[PDB]
Amino acid sequence: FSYGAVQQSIDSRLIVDWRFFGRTEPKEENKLWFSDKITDAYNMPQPTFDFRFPAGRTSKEAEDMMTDMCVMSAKIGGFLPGSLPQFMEP
Amino acid sequence: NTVEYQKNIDKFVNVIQGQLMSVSVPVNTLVVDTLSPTSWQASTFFVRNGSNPEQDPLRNLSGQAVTRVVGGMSTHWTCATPRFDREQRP
Amino acid sequence: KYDVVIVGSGPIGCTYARELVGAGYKVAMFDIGEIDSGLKIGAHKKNTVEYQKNIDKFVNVIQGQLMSVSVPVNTLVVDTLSPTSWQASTFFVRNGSNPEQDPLRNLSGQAVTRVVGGMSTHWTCATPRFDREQRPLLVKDDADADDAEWDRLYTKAESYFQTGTDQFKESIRHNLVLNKLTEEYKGQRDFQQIPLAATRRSPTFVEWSSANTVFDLQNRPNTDAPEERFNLFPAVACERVVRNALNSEIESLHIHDLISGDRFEIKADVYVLTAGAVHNTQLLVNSGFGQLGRPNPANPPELLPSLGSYITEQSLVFCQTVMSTELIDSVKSDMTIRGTPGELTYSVTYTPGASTNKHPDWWNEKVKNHMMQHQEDPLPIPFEDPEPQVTTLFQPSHPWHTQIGRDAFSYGAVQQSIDSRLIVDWRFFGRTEPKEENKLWFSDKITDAYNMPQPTFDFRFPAGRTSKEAEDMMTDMCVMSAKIGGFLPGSLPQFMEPGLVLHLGGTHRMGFDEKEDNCCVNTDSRVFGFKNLFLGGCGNIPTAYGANPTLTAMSLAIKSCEYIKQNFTPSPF
Amino acid sequence: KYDVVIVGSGPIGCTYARELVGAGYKVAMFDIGEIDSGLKIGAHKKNTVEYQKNIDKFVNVIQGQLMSVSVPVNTLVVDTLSPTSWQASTFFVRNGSNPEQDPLRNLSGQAVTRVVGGMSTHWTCATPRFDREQRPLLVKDDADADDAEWDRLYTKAESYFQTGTDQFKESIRHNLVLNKLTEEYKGQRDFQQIPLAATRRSPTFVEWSSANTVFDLQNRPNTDAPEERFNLFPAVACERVVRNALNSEIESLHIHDLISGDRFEIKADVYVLTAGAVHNTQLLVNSGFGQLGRPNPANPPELLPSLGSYITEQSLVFCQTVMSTELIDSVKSDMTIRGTPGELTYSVTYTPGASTNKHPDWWNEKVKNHMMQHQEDPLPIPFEDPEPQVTTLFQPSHPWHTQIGRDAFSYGAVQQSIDSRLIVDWRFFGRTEPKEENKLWFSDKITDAYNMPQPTFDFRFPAGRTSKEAEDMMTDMCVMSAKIGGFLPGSLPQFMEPGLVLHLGGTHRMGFDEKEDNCCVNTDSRVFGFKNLFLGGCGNIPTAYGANPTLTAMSLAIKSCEYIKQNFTPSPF
Ligand SMILES: *Cc1cc2c(cc1C)Nc1c([nH]c(=O)[nH]c1=O)N2C[C@H](O)[C@H](O)[C@H](O)COP(=O)(O)OP(=O)(O)OC[C@H]1O[C@@H](n2cnc3c(N)ncnc32)[C@H](O)[C@@H]1O
Ligand SMILES: *Cc1cc2c(cc1C)Nc1c([nH]c(=O)[nH]c1=O)N2C[C@H](O)[C@H](O)[C@H](O)COP(=O)(O)OP(=O)(O)OC[C@H]1O[C@@H](n2cnc3c(N)ncnc32)[C@H](O)[C@@H]1O
Ligand SMILES: *Cc1cc2c(cc1C)Nc1c([nH]c(=O)[nH]c1=O)N2C[C@H](O)[C@H](O)[C@H](O)COP(=O)(O)OP(=O)(O)OC[C@H]1O[C@@H](n2cnc3c(N)ncnc32)[C@H](O)[C@@H]1O
Ligand SMILES: OC[C@H]1O[C@H](O)[C@H](F)[C@@H](O)[C@@H]1O
Ligand SMILES: OC[C@H]1O[C@H](O)[C@H](F)[C@@H](O)[C@@H]1O
Repeated sequence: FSYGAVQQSIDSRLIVDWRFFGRTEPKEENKLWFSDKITDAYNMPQPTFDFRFPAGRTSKEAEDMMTDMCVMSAKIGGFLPGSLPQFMEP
Repeated sequence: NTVEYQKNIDKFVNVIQGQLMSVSVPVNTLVVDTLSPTSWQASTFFVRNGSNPEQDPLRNLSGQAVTRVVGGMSTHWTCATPRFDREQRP
Repeated sequence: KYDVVIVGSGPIGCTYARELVGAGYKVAMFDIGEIDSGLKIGAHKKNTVEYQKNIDKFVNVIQGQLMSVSVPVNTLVVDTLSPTSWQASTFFVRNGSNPEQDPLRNLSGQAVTRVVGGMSTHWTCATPRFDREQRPLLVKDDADADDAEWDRLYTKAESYFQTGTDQFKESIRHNLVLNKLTEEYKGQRDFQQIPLAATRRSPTFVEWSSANTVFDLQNRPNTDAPEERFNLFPAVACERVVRNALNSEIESLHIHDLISGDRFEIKADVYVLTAGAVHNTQLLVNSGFGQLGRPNPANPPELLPSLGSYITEQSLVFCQTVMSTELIDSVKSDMTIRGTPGELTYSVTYTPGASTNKHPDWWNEKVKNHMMQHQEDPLPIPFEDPEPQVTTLFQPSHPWHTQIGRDAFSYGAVQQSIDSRLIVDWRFFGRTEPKEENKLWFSDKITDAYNMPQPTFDFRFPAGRTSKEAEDMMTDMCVMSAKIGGFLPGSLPQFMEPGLVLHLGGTHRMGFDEKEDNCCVNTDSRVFGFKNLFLGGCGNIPTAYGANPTLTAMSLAIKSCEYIKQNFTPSPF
Repeated sequence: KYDVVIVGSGPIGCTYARELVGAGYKVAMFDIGEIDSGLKIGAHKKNTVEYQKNIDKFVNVIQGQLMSVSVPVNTLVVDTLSPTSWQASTFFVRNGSNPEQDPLRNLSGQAVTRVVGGMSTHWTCATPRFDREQRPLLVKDDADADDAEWDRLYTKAESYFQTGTDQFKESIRHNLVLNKLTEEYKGQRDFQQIPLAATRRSPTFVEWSSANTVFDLQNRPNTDAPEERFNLFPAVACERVVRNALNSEIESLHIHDLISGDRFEIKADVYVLTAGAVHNTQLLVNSGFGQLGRPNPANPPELLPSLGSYITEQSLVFCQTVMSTELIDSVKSDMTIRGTPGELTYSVTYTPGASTNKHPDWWNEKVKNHMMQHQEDPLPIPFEDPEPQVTTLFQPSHPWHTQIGRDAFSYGAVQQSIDSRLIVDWRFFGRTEPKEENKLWFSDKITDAYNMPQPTFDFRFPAGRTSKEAEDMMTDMCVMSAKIGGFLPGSLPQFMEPGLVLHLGGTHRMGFDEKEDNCCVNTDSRVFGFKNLFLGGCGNIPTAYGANPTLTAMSLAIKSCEYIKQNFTPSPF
């Protein structure tokens, strides 16, 4: 599951991917709900999210996780241009 | 699991992308101001292209997607199956 | 106390200075920007040896002094911030954006330049005349007298700018393109060099004209001009002209000295506003002309109800092409080649004067020398060959201006993989019908960087002829460019962002009668009702035009100066 | 005939002018570029009111005067040309590219600036001292005497540049970042303002220093300096110094006047080359020092065999962050808020002097006023609050320089969707071991735009410490930046193109003994063997350094001038 154009200029044998996954506190306010008006392609109530990563531990850990990936990946090699350290779309 | 995909693994991302249908796409507000004067041109950012007017673009899981095929998302998944430790587990 | 005060040191303000300082008036000029071009004040920034050796870097100077007029509130979604980062709940008013602006009815590319010399320190120097179809009338009911008057004025403007049509005549690429287009449209269209405000100094250096050419902006008296009186005051923002209670005369100009921070009033006999099509309108609105704030028809303006309405901006289409194989081969049609490049025996020859040759001897000599001296190079065009500067001017059957060549104002990353000698730019400029509904107005709440009412556009290209022509113009550029070569990937045919062209007109438009012609100044560029207030620049131009407007604006300024000299007496020295 | 001739009008050349014109020498200075900064000759281009109101446009001025040193032949494949377009069969030498250059062993970002004032007309003004670890010795075997000598020199250099550490002390954002980093590294690292060659004139205007600050470049004698003798000659390319047959003395400087085209010889008692780290080396090689052409060890140079070897350039890493929610909320920690924004009842208050307040009253007043006056704005930081200017200087345990704030030299499209007040830039600069194999050399075939031998690099970051530190530096920037906020998408942590940093050293390096220390100039910056030839600039610096080098180079120039004044007598006036 590559996230951008696959590069061809650096030998694939040298390339190592890094994915770090955080945990998220369950919060009442974070919701999946369904429209009473708008429908999806199968004529069913349209899904709608109301979501943010919780403040507090979830957010603190997510940024510490980012740092940890920078620190650990550096032991193997430097970043590949075009695949620099980033949060992925929610 | 085809011989062809395991000889051309960099092409498998296309199978994944081809069966991830976005759950909730907010109304688009990108400005295109280089249309030809003769082309039909919007006065507002109206509800277009199957977008969901209920969705707040700033409180979304924009990357959430669903797969409608026999086997579900297990026809494309990475196959990683760790146990949860106590801390993560109900 | 001055005889005349001029707001703005661009080429139109310098027209007024040239004429009035020369006529013995005591003149002051203010500019909100600063001296920026070297010791030649207000000169073209491209006239350095370094820029003419590195012309692809000049786009940076242009971009560095185009400050966007009206930027709508941004609504781009960034959803990959870290959870710890401060995150917006709304698309609030950020980064100096203008909340009044509808992003869909903008001239997003419109920009202004605040430097001594104005936009003439970076402009392309193209100075065509308008034909009758594009030009406001200066004489009613007498087409020959109107023609003779505009000829007189344009001739004088051409002298001030040092306009010529021959500076590129020794370019191979220029004449290659020119001749092919002449042959292809034989007896349907005429091609010539773009008329250019410039003087060639050497085969590799062109002294491009500017405001400095028109008037050198040195204070006077000085040794070269001992009986003249001129003072330039840079870093001075001019904010308002004060009207008498009769609205018959301006009594002072209120200024903000940007270096001390202090505000002052300046008295003169005559006031001239040459701050540009946007900033003249801003100053006037700030002075109680027109209407401040979002247009509201239920509240008719007291003065100049047409100010800021009927605005015009040109449609612009662009592409670049890579020269055809056939055209390249034709460059070397007169050569005989023996042997193989790089060997002792290699020989490229031609017979000078030979009646079968397609090209003149000077061309043939250049090509021969290039091929013998650079036997590793695969093209016949010399490395220092100047660019094309080609036009077919606006005509009823092709009602757009055209510039075909190499322009320093590149619109994207400059490519390096295709040889620059093969590349030809195409820019076609449409005319736009003046319509009341198309407006430049100024916020009564939001202010700009100089604490003045924030400019806001309400603009669309008119339906009907304007829109039909703009799309026909696009097609015409595709059809014509194909005669020279195919499109360069990365520069495919496209409309440019509205206003990028910077040919805005009609913001303080000219005509014979304020009411009947929906206008702000008369044909002496005098503001209706006011004895001593004159406006100069493209804002005056009331017509739909496709050609570049500056020469026309200067011609009107010349005529306005004739009026001034005939009606106001200079102080004794 | 002059007493002293200086090649280059950058800040190091102006150091020589300042010292020697002041000491009563008859001085000429040549610059290949032209006067470009307004009436203050050689001044900082960012000192206009317009640029300080539109700082995001200044990157264009920088880019417009960085001309790439060595561009390898391009091999990008364009396969979507029209069949009719002329099409290459090979990747031939196009567009001024350098066929000598290995694209994989380049400093592709290295660039040069040819304007009066040199790169000081655009620079950031950061002027840190080097600590012992980064600094060449000026006194052997006596660390205290070495420290005292560098202190003396740096103190004088700081006065010439008007270096200070307090210009940003009234910025909220500055102190927010500064204080958080101090707290987070409590007793492991020290933070302070970046020392900056600048003087604040108002809360919204900073007069940034430049070559003009060091010496105003006005010709002399003049009314302010009636007994001084100085002439500046712009648009003059200096091409060679002529050696006597003994290689003990320079006899003339050969120049090319770019405006007439003519060549001349200039005689002086003393010759100083301050053309920059690249162009000093070019001129010297063109003059028979070092070795012309691709290095060939089998042909040992006659003179200065170390010239062009041991070159150093810094690794540079960069990112931007978006301020944390926690830091933003902390700005308004002392406020009590009642009511809701936008209503008649809304009230933001603090108690001045209250001992429980976290911030001084001036901060609290600013925040109170912003929140009450802009109740639609969601942030507590005032709109005109200046940027951070934060550093933790190089130390053995973190051997890189750091600049944390807002830099006018943006590296990509400037984003508009995140509020600029939230954005903080991070630049970490590594030191590079000097290695014989790392070279700047000059082609014996290919020439540049001024008809001089074409510069070519052969460079890689050394294996071992340099490379280990550069990657540790990257990590350190990730770790430290995270304390302030997460990364800005579009500006994620990255190494910058080699040489973009423009901190090139060691090209004509300094030391005590030509042979033992593999060097070109001694500690008076005198070229070994030559009584009257001196070199100034970062090319002198022989050490591995991470901090910005200009202050150090100026300090060496000061010392060189002491030598000159002690050994050459000025002509009588
Ligand atoms: C797409 C993706 C998913 C996973 C990974 C990688 C990629 C790119 N990797 C991965 C996963 N999980 C792991 O534990 N480890 C890995 O390495 N991914 C997620 C995993 O793929 C899912 O968690 C898993 O399949 C969930 O299984 P499930 O609960 O059985 O759900 P599925 O979505 O797979 O299948 C549901 C199914 O029902 C259908 N459908 C949906 N609506 C209806 C209605 N209304 N009527 C009838 N049928 C319905 C779908 O069509 C679908 O087939
Ligand atoms: C930027 C641009 C412009 C032109 C071309 C190319 C580029 C990239 N090429 C071109 C042009 N026009 C042509 O006819 N042919 C060409 O090939 N371009 C437009 C041309 O450059 C303008 O039409 C022309 O300068 C207009 O002259 P002007 O009416 O004198 O106006 P300027 O904007 O040049 O100067 C006005 C001036 O006043 C100042 N200022 C603004 N506000 C104030 C206030 N409030 N107080 C005091 N001073 C004020 C500005 O700073 C400026 O210098
Ligand atoms: C461009 C850049 C540079 C610096 C920073 C930022 C940017 C984007 N920031 C910075 C710098 N250094 C610091 O210590 N701190 C900062 O925050 N930058 C580098 C600094 O700008 C340079 O180190 C400095 O000017 C070097 O001074 P110099 O040794 O005087 O050299 P210059 O290149 O400035 O001027 C040399 C000069 O000579 C001319 N020239 C070149 N060749 C010739 C020949 N053949 N004949 C005659 N004249 C010649 C140039 O035109 C130039 O003006
Ligand atoms: O960007 C559009 C521009 O293109 C050409 O350079 C024209 F000469 C000019 O008048 C115009 O402003
Ligand atoms: O682009 C790298 C630059 O970044 C900072 O602005 C530094 F001050 C400067 O010395 C350097 O040249």
